[PDB]
Amino acid sequence: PLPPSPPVRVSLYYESLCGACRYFLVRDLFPTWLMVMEIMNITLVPYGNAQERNVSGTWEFTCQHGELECRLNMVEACLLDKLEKEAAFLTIVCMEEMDDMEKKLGPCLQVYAPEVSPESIMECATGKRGTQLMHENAQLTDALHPPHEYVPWVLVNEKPLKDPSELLSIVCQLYQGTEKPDICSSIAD
Amino acid sequence: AGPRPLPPSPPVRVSLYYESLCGACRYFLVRDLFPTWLMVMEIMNITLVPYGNAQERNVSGTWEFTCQHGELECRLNMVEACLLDKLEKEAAFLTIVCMEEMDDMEKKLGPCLQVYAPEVSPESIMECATGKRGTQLMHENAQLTDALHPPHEYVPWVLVNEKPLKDPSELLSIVCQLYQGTEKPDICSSIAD
Ligand SMILES: *[C@@H]1O[C@H](CO)[C@@H](O[C@@H]2O[C@H](CO)[C@@H](O[C@@H]3O[C@H](CO)[C@@H](O)[C@H](O)[C@@H]3O)[C@H](O)[C@H]2NC(C)=O)[C@H](O)[C@H]1NC(C)=O
Ligand SMILES: *[C@@H]1O[C@H](CO)[C@@H](O[C@@H]2O[C@H](CO)[C@@H](O[C@@H]3O[C@H](CO)[C@@H](O)[C@H](O)[C@@H]3O)[C@H](O)[C@H]2NC(C)=O)[C@H](O)[C@H]1NC(C)=O
Ligand SMILES: *[C@@H]1O[C@H](CO)[C@@H](O)[C@H](O)[C@H]1NC(C)=O
Ligand SMILES: *[C@@H]1O[C@H](CO)[C@@H](O)[C@H](O)[C@H]1NC(C)=O
Repeated sequence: PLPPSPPVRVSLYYESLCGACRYFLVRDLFPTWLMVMEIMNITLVPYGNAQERNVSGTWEFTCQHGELECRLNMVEACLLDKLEKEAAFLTIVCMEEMDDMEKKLGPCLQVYAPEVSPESIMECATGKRGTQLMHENAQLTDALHPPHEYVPWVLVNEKPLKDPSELLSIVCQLYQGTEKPDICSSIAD
Repeated sequence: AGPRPLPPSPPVRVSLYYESLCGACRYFLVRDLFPTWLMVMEIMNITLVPYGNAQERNVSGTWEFTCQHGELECRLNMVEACLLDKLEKEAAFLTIVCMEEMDDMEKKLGPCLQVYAPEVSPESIMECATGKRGTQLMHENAQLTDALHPPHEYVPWVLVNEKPLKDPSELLSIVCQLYQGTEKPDICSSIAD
């Protein structure tokens, strides 16, 4: 009868090797979450500008930045499937800020989810589960209305965000609770 | 100050005087200072000083320290002082932030180092923290904290261009305001008045 105010929903449609995607993830989405996580519900969709083709009964993917991007996309899809939400977010952010992403999977996992082996993540990423997860991200990305014009494509309560630097301000404004995080009142107009 | 004939605007200087096990210190470090840096690092110069409310005593030729949260806090303070001495600035900042958000900090030193400074072994850091270098580094942090004018009334004690910051939630807004450059990070114009 009197539920708490709902969090602001943010969706990121991205690809692992897109420069603007990595900047927004690490220097916009992640720090905003660190500041106002209590009023934020983030969804990550690694697929971006990839393309998918049914080749002999199974889905195959082509990525704008090559096979490494397609493989890293599937690694992160498997992280989102096998880890708790916060652990997967932190591990993916950890990787995306690194020069050699594939080779930091183990170290980032050891920090945020040491109970999950990197080998089990790679088995998913190179196996049928990773292909199934990537196909689901393909369908989600294709269902965008309007379709995405570029990556990163950011939705805030299902509406496309045109200026990513406004993320923190818009999340604070859209939150319906009267008691906001202290940062929201500092940046308020 | 260089270049000297048309130099770029200087960054905003931020100092954090803290102790490793203080709850308000860890929140401010991980959920205020770190994300502000992630947003506007280009206009920020951050200094970390691990010591906080610790106390210092010369007992028979060597400095010994007592921490409000016990021996574990004193040991973690010296680990982070040694990190600041042995790693590059950004790597030390990232490693310390990585540790301070964890439940078992001592056991995350190795893992956090493997992410941000794999060339530095945790064994070499622990040798420093438990050796003469860690004691000398901690004594230097004691002197810096004691030199605060005005003296700190609590931790975390945050200085923005050498002035105490009383509302930590205003950090991002104040850093953006104090920066003298005409071209600011895009976030600064979004939160601008
Ligand atoms: C943050 O966003 C996600 C996705 O919007 C939320 O997860 C979703 O939570 C709802 C529950 O209201 C799930 O809907 C369905 O609920 C019925 C029970 O009424 C249940 O029988 C169904 O099996 C299903 O769970 C929805 O599936 C679920 N979506 C996903 C991908 O898990 C989440 O609740 C939000 N978190 C917060 C704190 O708001
Ligand atoms: C961020 O803040 C620190 C501390 O204010 C700055 O480091 C300091 O940089 C100056 C030189 O730029 C050093 O002082 C001078 O060094 C020269 C040698 O280059 C010497 O001839 C002078 O007599 C004087 O000693 C100073 O050692 C150094 N202080 C510390 C604690 O490292 C740093 O430059 C700032 N980073 C920026 C603005 O990007
Ligand atoms: C992909 O190939 C096989 C049919 O041989 C099957 O899994 C599925 O129906 C096909 N999907 C599409 C869109 O053709
Ligand atoms: C600490 O104690 C020693 C005694 O061996 C004394 O000589 C020295 O002056 C003290 N060090 C200081 C005050 O820095």
